[PDB]
Amino acid sequence: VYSYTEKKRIRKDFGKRPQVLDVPYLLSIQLDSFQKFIEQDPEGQYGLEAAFRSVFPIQSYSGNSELQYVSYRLGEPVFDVQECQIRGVTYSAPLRVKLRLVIYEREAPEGTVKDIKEQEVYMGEIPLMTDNGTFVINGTERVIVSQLHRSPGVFFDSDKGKTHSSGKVLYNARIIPYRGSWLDFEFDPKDNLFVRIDRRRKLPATIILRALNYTTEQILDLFFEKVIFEIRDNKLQMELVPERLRGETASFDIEANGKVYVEKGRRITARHIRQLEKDDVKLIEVPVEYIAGKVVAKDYIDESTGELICAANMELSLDLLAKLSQSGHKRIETLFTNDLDHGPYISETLRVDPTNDRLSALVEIYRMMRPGEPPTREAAESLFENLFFSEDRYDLSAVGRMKFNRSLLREEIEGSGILSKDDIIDVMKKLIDIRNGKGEVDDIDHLGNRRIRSVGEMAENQFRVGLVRVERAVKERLSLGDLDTLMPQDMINAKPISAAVKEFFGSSQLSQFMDQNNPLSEITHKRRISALGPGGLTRERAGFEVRDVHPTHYGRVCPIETPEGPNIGLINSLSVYAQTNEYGFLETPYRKVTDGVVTDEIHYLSAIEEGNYVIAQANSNLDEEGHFVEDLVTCRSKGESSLFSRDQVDYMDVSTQQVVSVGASLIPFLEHDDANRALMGANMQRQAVPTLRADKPLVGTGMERAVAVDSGVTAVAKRGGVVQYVDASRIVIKVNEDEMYPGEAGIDIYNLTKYTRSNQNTCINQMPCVSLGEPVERGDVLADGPSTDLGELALGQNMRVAFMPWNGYNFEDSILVSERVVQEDRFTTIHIQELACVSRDTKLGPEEITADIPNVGEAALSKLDESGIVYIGAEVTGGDILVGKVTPKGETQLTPEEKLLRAIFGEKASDVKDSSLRVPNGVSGTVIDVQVFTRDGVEKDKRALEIEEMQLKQAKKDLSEELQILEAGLFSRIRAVLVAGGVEAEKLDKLPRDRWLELGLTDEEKQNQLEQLAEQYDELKHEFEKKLEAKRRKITQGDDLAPGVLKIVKVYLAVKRRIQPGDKMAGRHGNKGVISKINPIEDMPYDENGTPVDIVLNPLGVPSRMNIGQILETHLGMAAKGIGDKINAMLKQQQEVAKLREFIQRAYDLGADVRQKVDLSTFSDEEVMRLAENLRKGMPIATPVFDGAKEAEIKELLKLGDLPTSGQIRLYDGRTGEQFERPVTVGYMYMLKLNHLVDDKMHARSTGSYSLVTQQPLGGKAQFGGQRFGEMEVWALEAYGAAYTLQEMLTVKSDDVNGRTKMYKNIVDGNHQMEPGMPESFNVLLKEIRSLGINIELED
Amino acid sequence: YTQSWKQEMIADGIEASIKGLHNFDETKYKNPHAYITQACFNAFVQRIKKERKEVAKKYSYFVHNVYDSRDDDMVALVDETFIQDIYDKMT
Amino acid sequence: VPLDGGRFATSDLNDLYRRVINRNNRLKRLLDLAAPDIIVRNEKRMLQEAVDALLDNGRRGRAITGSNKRPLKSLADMIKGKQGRFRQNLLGKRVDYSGRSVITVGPYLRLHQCGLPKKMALELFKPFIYGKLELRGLATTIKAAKKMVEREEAVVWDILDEVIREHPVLLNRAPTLHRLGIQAFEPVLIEGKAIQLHPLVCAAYNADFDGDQMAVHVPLTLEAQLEARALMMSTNNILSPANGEPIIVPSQDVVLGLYYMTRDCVNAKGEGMVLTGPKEAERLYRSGLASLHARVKVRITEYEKDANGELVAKTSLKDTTVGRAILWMIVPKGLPYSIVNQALGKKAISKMLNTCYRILGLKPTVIFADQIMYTGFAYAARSGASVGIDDMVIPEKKHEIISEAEAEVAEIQEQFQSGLVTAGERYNKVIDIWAAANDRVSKAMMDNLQTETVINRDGQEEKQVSFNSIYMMADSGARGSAAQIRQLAGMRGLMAKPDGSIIETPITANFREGLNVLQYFISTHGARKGLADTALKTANSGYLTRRLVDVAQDLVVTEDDCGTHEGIMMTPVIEGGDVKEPLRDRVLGRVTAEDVLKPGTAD
Ligand SMILES: [Mg+2]
Repeated sequence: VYSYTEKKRIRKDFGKRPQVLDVPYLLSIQLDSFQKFIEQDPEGQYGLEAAFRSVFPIQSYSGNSELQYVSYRLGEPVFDVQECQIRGVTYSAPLRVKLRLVIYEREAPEGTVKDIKEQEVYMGEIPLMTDNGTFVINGTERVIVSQLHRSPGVFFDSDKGKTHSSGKVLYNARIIPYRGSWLDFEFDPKDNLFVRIDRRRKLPATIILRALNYTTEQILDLFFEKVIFEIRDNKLQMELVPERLRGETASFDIEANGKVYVEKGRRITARHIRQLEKDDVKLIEVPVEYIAGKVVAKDYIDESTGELICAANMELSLDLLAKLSQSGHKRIETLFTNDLDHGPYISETLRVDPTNDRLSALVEIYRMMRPGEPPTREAAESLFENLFFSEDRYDLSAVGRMKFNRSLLREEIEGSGILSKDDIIDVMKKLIDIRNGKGEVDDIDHLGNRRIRSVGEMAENQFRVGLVRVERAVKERLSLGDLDTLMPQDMINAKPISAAVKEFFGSSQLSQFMDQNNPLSEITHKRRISALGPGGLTRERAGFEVRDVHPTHYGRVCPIETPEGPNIGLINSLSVYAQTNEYGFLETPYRKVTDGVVTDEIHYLSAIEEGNYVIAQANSNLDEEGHFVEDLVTCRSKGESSLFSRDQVDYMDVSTQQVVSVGASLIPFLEHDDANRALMGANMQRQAVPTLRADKPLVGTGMERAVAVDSGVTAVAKRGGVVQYVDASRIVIKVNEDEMYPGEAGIDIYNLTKYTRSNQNTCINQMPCVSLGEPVERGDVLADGPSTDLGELALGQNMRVAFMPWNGYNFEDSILVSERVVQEDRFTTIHIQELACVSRDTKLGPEEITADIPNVGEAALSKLDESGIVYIGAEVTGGDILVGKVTPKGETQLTPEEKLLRAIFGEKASDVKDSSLRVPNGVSGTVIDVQVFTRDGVEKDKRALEIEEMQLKQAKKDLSEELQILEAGLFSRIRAVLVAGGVEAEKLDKLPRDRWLELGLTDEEKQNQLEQLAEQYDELKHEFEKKLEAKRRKITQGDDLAPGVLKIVKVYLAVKRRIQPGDKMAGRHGNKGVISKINPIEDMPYDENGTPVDIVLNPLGVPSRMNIGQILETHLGMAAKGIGDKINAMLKQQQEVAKLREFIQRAYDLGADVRQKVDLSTFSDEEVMRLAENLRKGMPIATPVFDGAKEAEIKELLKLGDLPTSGQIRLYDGRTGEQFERPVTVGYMYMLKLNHLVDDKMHARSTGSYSLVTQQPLGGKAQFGGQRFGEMEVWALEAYGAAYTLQEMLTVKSDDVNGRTKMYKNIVDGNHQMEPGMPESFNVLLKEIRSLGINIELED
Repeated sequence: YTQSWKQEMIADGIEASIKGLHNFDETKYKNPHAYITQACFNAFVQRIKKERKEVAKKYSYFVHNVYDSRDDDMVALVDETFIQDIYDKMT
Repeated sequence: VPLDGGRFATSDLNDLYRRVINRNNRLKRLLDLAAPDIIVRNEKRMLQEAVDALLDNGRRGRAITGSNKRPLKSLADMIKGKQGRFRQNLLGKRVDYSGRSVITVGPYLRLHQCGLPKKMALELFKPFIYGKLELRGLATTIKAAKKMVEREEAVVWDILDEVIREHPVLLNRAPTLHRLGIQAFEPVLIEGKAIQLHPLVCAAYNADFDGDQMAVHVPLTLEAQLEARALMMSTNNILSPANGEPIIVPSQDVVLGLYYMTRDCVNAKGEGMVLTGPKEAERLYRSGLASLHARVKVRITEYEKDANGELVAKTSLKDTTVGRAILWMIVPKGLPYSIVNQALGKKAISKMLNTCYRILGLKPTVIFADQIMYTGFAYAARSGASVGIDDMVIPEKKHEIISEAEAEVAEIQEQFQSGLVTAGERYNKVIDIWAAANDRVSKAMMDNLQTETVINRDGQEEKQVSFNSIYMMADSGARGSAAQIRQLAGMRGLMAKPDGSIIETPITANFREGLNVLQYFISTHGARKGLADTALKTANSGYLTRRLVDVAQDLVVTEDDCGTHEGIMMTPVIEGGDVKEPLRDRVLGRVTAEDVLKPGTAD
C-alpha cells in the first residue's frame, strides 16, 4: 500500500534489512532553533524572554525611578515573501513590548510608586524564517550555517612532549565561560604552579589565594595532609597510621612495643604495614635528625617572648627544634610529604610569592592586568571584583555550570552563572592530583565536549549586545528623569538594536547566499556545521588534529563528505538521524537489546553517556526475536570493536545509512568504492546544474523521496480534494469538506512560479504533473521543481554508455559524445542574469530615463520604446543599450572639442550626457521581463501602468472564482427554502438566480428567510469587495525608495547554453571529465541491433581509482533498461492486460527476501496502464546504501531480461562495420553536467586598461585582465637562454608605457622591433624607499 | 568606535581645556570639574563631526566615477555608498 | 581612491600622514601656548608614536588597527611578504597579449603544434591583423580596421591565416615546477573553444584532462620568435633535464595498445605459417585470414650503420608474432630486430626511444615517436580492451586462509585472556599472523589470475600469460599497481590509526564484495589523513624550492677548462649489502680529469 501519488511510478527496491524508524524531517534543526528563539513561554529560559527578564527590571542611579518589563509580542509581516522578493525588502516583523516606568515616593524604596506608568513601545524589526528555513534580507536569500565550538566549562589539557624536551609531561587546566574571561592554571618545568588570566603574563597562584583573604596556613591546610609531633623524653615519637608508610625505606629500625618490624636500611613492604596495622602502631621511634627536611606546618609563636618562634613555611632546623620544643607546646604540626604519592608543589609556590596581604596581591593583579599605573587599592579591588563575579562581564550558561560540576564529578546540575572560591580551589586540587599521577587529561575533538550552536542562540546574543547599548543610554536617560513629563518611550532609542540585528544578518561570516542550484545543494547548505569565525579556529590556524576524524563521529557527522581543498573536516556536514541535545550536544537513535530481544524501543544518546555501553552494528541478523542468529557479534564500546557474546550487548543501530550525510546516501553501490572517490563524488554531485527537461536516474538509492518533499521547490497539497482547474500557471483544487473549515469552503490555489532567477543564474519553474479532475490525498506532490520528477529527485540524464579506448579520444579523461544527445538537446540549460539601471540625483540636477541620448546612432535608438525600455523578445547582444539614462554635464569635464559646438549652437547643446545601461560585453540572449520601480506619488509611466493593470486584473480573478464558487451554496439553500411551497421550474434558471426574491413566494417565514439570506448574500458580497480592494490598494500602490533615488528599472536577460567540446561532466562516482570531441552518429560503435551507444568512457579509470561502483552500476542499469524493451514491445503491439500485470508481478518478484512485498492484483486495471506507461522508458530500481543488491540478483535480473549474463556483448566499429574481439561492456549510467562551463573560462587580452599606482595590466576576468606570469615562470624561462622573451615579456608588454606605445605603433605598422626602456613600478619602489630617509641613488 | 580617532579626540579636548582654563570664575560656578568636562565634551563633538564629514566627502567623490573600462558594472554596493553619502549629508 | 574597477581601496597612507601632520601642528600650537610641560611631553609622545606607526606599524605594543579590526599598511607593508612590490609586481606581473582556457586532446596533431580556438586567436593578434589590412589597402584608417574586425568581415580569417603561418605561441600551466612546464608550439586554428593537445606532452605538464586550465602568451619581436623557435619548441625538449631520460614517454593507452599488439596466443588462426614480408602480415591481419598474436615464421631484413655511417642492410628469417612485424615496418633504419621480438611492455619502448635517439640523432626519433602514438591508439582502438564484473577473479581459498587465521587468533587470544602471555607480544603475534594470511592470499589470487590460459594446441593444452584486461594492464605496466589488484581481490589487510598504530583485526573483505560499516569508516579516516598530508606537502615543497632557486640564482658557465687535474674519485655505492649505482652512472657524462688505468698496471 502506498501514497496514491506513489502508485504513479513504483520503483523496485532490493534490500534485505527492515527499518524500525523513518527518516526524520531534515531541516528540523533551523526550524527548532529559530522557533525556540521567538516563543512566549513560562520562564523563557531562552531567546528574547531570557535577555528581557535578565536585563529588566532596571532603575535609576538609586534615583528611585525604575524601568520594568512585563511582556512582548512580535508584530507582523506587512507583506509576504514573494512581495519582498519583488521589491528587495527584508522579510521581517516588529517587536511590541510591554514596559512600565515606576518612580518612587520621596525617601522610601517601598515608598509608593510615584507613578505606575506603562506603554507599548516600538523596537526593532527581526527578520523571519520561511517554511524552508531560509531568510530574506535584501530580496536575496541568505542562510545561517550553524557553528560548533568548545563548550563552556573546564578542561584538563595535557600538552605532552615538546614542553622543554625534558621528556616530562606538562599539564594545564582551563576554565572558559560562555561570556566573560577565561582562566588558566599550569606548571613550570620545576613543578611550579601558576595562574594566568586572559592569556596574559604568568603569576603565582598564591597571589590568587591571598586575594581570597587566605592565611597561607589555610592554603597549606587546603592542599596537604597533617603530620603531628609531640616532644618526648627524646626521639620525638610522631603519631602514625601505618598506611602513609607504604613506599618508604627504613633508615632506622621501624619498631613499636620494643619489637622491631623493620631492620636498619630496609625498604618497608606493604604487607609489613598490613601486619603493622594489625599491630596498630601509633607512636614510633624517630631519629630527630631524620626530621630535618620536614618543613613546618605553619607559624609558631612563643610565650615568654610571646613572639614567633617560627613563621609559616620556615625551613626546619635542629636548633629550631630546640627553640620550639623548649616552649612545651608538645603538639607540633608539620605537613605530609611525598613524591610519588603527594608531590609537595604548593610549598615552593609559597616560597616564590613576593606578596604578603590580600591588598598587595590585588596590586600585583592590577600591575599584570593594566601596566605601569600607580595603583589605588580601590582600583585593583574593583578590577578583580567585577572581573569574576559580576554579571556585567562574566557568565556560565546552564550548560556551563552543568559541565563544570560534571567534570568535577560533583552531584549538582544547577548552580550559578559565576564562580566561587571553592570552585577555583577544586580546580587546583584536581590538577594537582593529575600532576601526581591520579587523573587523566581530555582531548580536543572528542564530541563529548564540542557543543553546537544555532540561529536562535547567536541571535539572542547579538540581541543582548544591542540591549546593553540601549541600556547604557536609557539608564542615563532615566537619570535625568523629568517626573511625569515622560512616558516610558521618550527615554527609549529603538534604533541601535535593529541596527545590530540587521548587521548580523546582512553581515556576518556565519551568513552567505543560499547555495541555490539544486534541491540537493539547497539542503546541503543547511545541514552543514563548521568551526570557523567568531569562536572557531582560522583557515590557516588549522591544527592537524581537529582536521581529522574521531571515532566518536559515528552516526553524528558524515565521515566522508566535506569540501576538500584548503580546509577539510572544518566544513564537514551532518548525518541523517543526528539530532541536537538541548545543550547543543548530539544524540543518536538506538534500540534496546533486552534479555534476548533487540526490541523496537529507541532512545537518543550523547557522545559520552554512550561510552558505558556496547552496541551492535547493523548488518547482523537476528531470529525475528532479537537473538542474533550468530553468537560472536561485531560490536563496539569505546574506540574499539570486537566479537561479543550473545548477551554482552546493550543496543543496536537503527539502520545502516545512519552513518553518513544525505549528500552521499544516494550514490549507490557505495560499499564498492573507495572513500576518496566517494568524496569527489558527493562534492561534484552537489553542483549538478538543472537542465532543460527532467528524467530520473534509473538506479537510485531508495532515498530520493524524502529529499524532494523535505526540499522546497516542490508543491504539495495541504489536504485532499479534487483537482478542479489546472493551468501551466497555477493550480486550483477544491478541498474536500471533511478536510474543510466552516468559513470559506475555499479552494487551494497554488501559484507556481515561472522562470525566475536562481542565485547563480539558472532558471527555475514549478511545472505541474497532475491531470485535470484527478483527486489527491492530504499531502501529495502537485508541481515539480528544477531537476525533480513526480517527487523523484533527478539531477542528470542517464545514457547508454560503453567502456573502451577509442583513437585516444578518451585518452586521459576525454569523454566522447555523439551528436545525437545535443540533437535531443537533453543537456541544455537556460540562464538568467538580472541587469539593473537606477536613477538617483547627483549634483547639477537629477537624471532621466528618456529615450533621448547624444552621439549615438539612431539605428540603436529605434530598438528602445517610447519610454526608453526595449521590448520583450528583442534578441540582444553586448555593446548595445537597454535603457537610456542621461545626466547633466558639469564643468571640470568640458573639452574644447565640445566647447566649439556649445559656443555655436547655444549652450542648450552640451547640458547632458549618456549613462545608458549597456549589454555586458561577452553576453547575448533574449529579454524575458523588465521590472520598473518608481517612487509612488511620483509619475508612473506607460510600462509601470501596464504592469499595474495586468497584475490587478490577475489578482482579481482568483477571488472572483472564490466568491462565485462559495456563494452558489446560498442559492442552493434559497431554492431549498422555495422548493417546499410551490417550487418553480424555469423562473429559477431562465432568469437570474438573483431574480428569485422578486417573484412573490407565498409570504411566510420562508420569505423572511429569503430576505435574511439575501442580506447575508449582499454582506458577504461587500466584504469580499473589502478584501479585494484592500488587495487592490496594496498592489496598485508604488513602493518606497531608499531616499536619494527616483526610479529604477531591472531587466532579465536569458540565454540557452547548450553543450560544447569543453564542458565538464561526471558520474556520481568521482569519474569526471571534459567532453573532448562529438562525432557523427555513424561513427559511434553500434550493436548488432543497430542501436548505437551514446558515450564511450575509458577503461583505465578503475585500476588507479579503485571505484568499482561505476561498473556495477552500469551492469545493473543495462539490466534495468532491459525491462523497457520488454514492456515497451509487449505494449506497442497491442495487448490485453492479463499478461501485462503478469509480467509486472513477476519482474517485481525478482530477488531474495526484501522489505518490498508489493502486489498488483490490487489494481482496478487501468492505473495498471498508467504505471506501464511510466515504465515504458525503463524500470526504476532502488538499492539502499549498505543493504544493497548482490551480484547474484544482478545476474538474475539480467536473465529476466534477455542479455548475456556477463554484461559484456560484442560490438562493431561504425567506420569499418567489423566486429570487436574481446566483447565490451555497455550499460545505462547516470551522467551529470557539472557547472564549470568553458564559455565562462575562455578569456583573452590584446591590451586594455592598466592599474594606476603601477601601470601593470589589470587582473581578473571581469576586468579584461591579463594572465598571471610568475616567478616560477621567470625561472623556467631563465633555464633557457630565453632572454629577449623574458625582457619584452616583463617590460614591453607590462609597464614600459613609452615603450609599449612605441611597440604598439611599430607592430601595427609592420616593424617588429623593441625599445628596452626601464620599468615603471620599479621607480615606484625607488620613490617608495626614498620615502624613508634611506637615500637611494643610481650611480653613473 | 575607533582607537585611532579617540587619540586625536582626546588631543583636541586636552588643548581645549588648556586654553579655556584661562577664564574660570570662582564666586560663581564653584566647581571646575564640570567646567573642563563639558569643555572637552564640545571639543570632542567638534573633532568627530569634522572627521565624519571628511570621510563623507571621500564617499561623495567616489560615487561620481562609473566609467572605468568596459561593460559589466555593479549595482549592489554603489547604492550603499550612495545611501551613506546621503545619510551623512542629511546632517 | 584607486577606483581602478571592482571594489575600491582606501590607500590609507594619507590617513596616517593626516593624523601625523595633525599632531605636529598641535605640538607647535601647544608650545605656542606655553603649556604645562607634562602635557607637552605627552604630545611629544603622541608625535613619536605617530611617525612610528607611519614608518612600520606593529613594532610597538598596540599596532593601530585600521577598522573592521584590521591593521593598516605602513610604508613597509608595501614592501614585504608575498604582496610587497618585490613578490607582487616587480617579479610576478600580469601581462598583455595572453589568454587562458580549458584543454582537450586532439590526437590528429603531430608533435610540433597545438590546437587553438578561433576567438582567442583573433584577439591575440589584433595589431598584426590591423597592420596586414592596412598594408593590403582593404581598410584605410585604424577606425575602419576596428569596425572590420568587429563584425568579422569574412576576409579577416585568411588574413589571420597568413599571420599564423609560422608564428609561435608559448603555453604554460599554473604551478610551474620545472624547465618544461612552459613550452612553445605552432598553433592550428579551431572553430571551437578549447585547446587540443599532442597527447604525449601532457606528462611534462603533469596534467590530467579533468578541467585543467592552461595559459598562453605570444612573442612579438622576431628575435623572440627565434628564441622560442630554437629553444622552447617541443621538437627541442625531449630529455628530462633532471636525468637524460627521454621525457616523451608514451604514457598509458598507447602502452596498452602496443602491449596487446606484441604478444602471442597459444593457438590462433593460421599460427605458425610462413610469410615473406610484413606487407603480407598487414594483409593477412586485416583480411581476417590471420590472427594477430600468433607465432609465425616470417622473412625480414634489417639495417645498421655500424660501418662508417653506411646502414648496410641484410635479411634473415625469424619466428615471431604478426603484430611484432606489423610494428616492425615502422621502426626506423639503424635498429636490429631483437629490440622488438620481446613482448614490449612500457620500459621497453622507453629504452628503445633512448637508444634510437642516441644512435640516430633527433628527427628520426621524433618521427618515430609520433608514428608510435598513432599506431598504439589505432590498435588499442581495434582491441576492445574493456573491463567488467568478470575481470576480477577471486581466490576460491580466500575464505580458507581467513577462516584458519581467525581460528588460530581466537585460540591465542583465549590463551592470553587465560593469563598465559603478555599483551604487547600477543598484539605482535596478531600482527604477524595477519601479515602471514595477507601475503598468502595475495599469492593465491595473483598466481591464480596470472596464468589461467588452458587451451589445446592441437594437443592437450598449455598455460601461458593470461589475458585479463586487468592483468593485461598490470603486466603491461600501463596503469595501476599490483597492490591495486591486491586490494581489488585480496583483502586490503590492515590500515593505520590516527596515531600510527594499527587496528587489531584487519580488513577481511575485498572490493568485489562490499565493505561493512566499520572497515569502511576506518578507510575513511586513513584517506582523510593522506589528503591533508597532500596539502601540507605541496605547501612545504613550495618554500623549499623557493629557497633552493634563490640560493644559486647566479651560477653560470663562464669558461671551458679551469686548468686543473683534481676532482673526486667516484665509486659505486654499497649499502653494505647490495650495490645501488653501478660505477657506469656516476661516470657517464662527467669529464674526467685524470685518465684511467686497467686493473692491470700501466694499462
Ligand atoms: Mg588536474
